[PDB]
Amino acid sequence: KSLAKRIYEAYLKNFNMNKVKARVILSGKASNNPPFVIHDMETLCMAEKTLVAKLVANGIQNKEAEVRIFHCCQCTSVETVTELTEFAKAIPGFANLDLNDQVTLLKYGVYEAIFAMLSSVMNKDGMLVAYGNGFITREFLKSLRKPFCDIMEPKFDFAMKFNALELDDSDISLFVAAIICCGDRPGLLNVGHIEKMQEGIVHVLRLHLQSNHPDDIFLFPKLLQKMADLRQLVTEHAQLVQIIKKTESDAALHPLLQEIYRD
Ligand SMILES: Cc1cccc(Nc2cc(Cl)nc(SCC(=O)O)n2)c1C
Ligand SMILES: Cc1cccc(Nc2cc(Cl)nc(SCC(=O)O)n2)c1C
Repeated sequence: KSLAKRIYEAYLKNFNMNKVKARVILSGKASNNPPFVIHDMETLCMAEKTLVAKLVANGIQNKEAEVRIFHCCQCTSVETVTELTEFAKAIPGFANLDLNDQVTLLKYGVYEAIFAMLSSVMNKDGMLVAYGNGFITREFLKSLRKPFCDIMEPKFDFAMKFNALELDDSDISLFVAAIICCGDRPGLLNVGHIEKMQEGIVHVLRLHLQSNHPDDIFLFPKLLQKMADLRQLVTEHAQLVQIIKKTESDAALHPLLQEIYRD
């Protein structure tokens, strides 16, 4: 409970979007600057005009939507990986890890953490983008050509099963820290120091859930399973991005993300 509060602090401090902010928009007004809704190329075109005006002047609307939606995804992945880094530095004992240990835990935990947190900004109909000023629909996303249609569906699939657990952000902050401090990660130099960390977070997490959701007895074991799915989800996800990199003409990877995929 003592450790929990600081992780819940670091969580709120370091992420521009959270479940409360996201439901505020997904649930309704949001009376000022309401999300643009994106269901087709026309509204996609409308949103770019408003939001990324510099790009539109640069001629991006000549490119197919599959590629602009994909480059939009990378930019957000890059925003979040930066936020995930600053968040980890605020988890106790993380800064004290050897720097190669710090670099390693983040290489493997971020896409798992990204996908878990993505669930907070989704409902069955769609997901928020552009810092809450855009809402792109799941169906427009399925409308897109292969392999581009295949990226978001597995994550929408998880989000509904995940959002159904009805976690609050205090839950999610401990959950995201635990993903990060996994000691099973390859290439670690000081595994005991790190396993020692995971042992701590998971205790407070087991304890917070017990208090936060006294009614849901099976919630904790259910969450541990959620961690395994994300690894597979991330593994399958990686397989898809490799297919796109070798295959699609304008699917350039961002350099930061390219560092993530080296192993
Ligand atoms: C969902 C959404 C909201 C706002 C703008 C856009 N269009 C974008 C966004 C980004 Cl980050 N990049 C592009 S094209 C980039 C390039 O020429 O490499 N197009 C999109 C796809
Ligand atoms: C918070 C948020 C909302 C929407 C999209 C994303 N980034 C994603 C999500 C998914 Cl399922 N796929 C991609 S493709 C490029 C990449 O490998 O980061 N990018 C993120 C990080």
